[PDB]
Amino acid sequence: SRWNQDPGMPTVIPPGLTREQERAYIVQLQIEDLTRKLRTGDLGIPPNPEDRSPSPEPIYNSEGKRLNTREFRTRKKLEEERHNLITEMVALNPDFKPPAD
Amino acid sequence: PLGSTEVLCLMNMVLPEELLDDEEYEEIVEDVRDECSKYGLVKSIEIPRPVDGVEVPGCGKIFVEFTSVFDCQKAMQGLTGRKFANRVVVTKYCDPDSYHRRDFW
Repeated sequence: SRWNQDPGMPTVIPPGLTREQERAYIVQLQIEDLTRKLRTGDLGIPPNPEDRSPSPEPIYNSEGKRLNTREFRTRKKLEEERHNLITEMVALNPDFKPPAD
Repeated sequence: PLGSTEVLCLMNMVLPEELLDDEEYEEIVEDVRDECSKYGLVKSIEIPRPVDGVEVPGCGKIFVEFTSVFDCQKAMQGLTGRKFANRVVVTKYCDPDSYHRRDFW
């Protein structure tokens, strides 16, 4: 399956919100989770390499250390999605102060 | 809309990229169905997908029509705050009329 079983923003959308105000809430909320996942950082890497996609050819630096690890690749996507979401609200701002992180 | 309706909207579950593959799409469908089926007898499901670069409305959202308002209201309470592919599941109610007319939001 895909589903998940076991102090952020309320998970239910408040009562009356414009199509825009709602979009702002959900984006602001993802910005929240993405920041958390990158802080811990709690990535979404599966424990076993069975469900994982085939790995790309490994590339290394001068020390012989691999650069494109699973973790690096996955942390990239999160950083990428977070960036676009942050950038999405750049063409919105109600004078919303950028974090600059 | 104002209050509870018989249509549940799951949000922040998927990104357009995941929906391109037919194999993955069909899977996402039954996963949502089976989970909701625990409160289910659900009437229908709608997961709009590119069709890029049209960017058809409701894309990135998942709609589930329940048979009753009570059922739906119980589905949201249970599903809200959960994870989906490690993503936080956000929820709201949708106007059933809008939904039948395929005006997905």
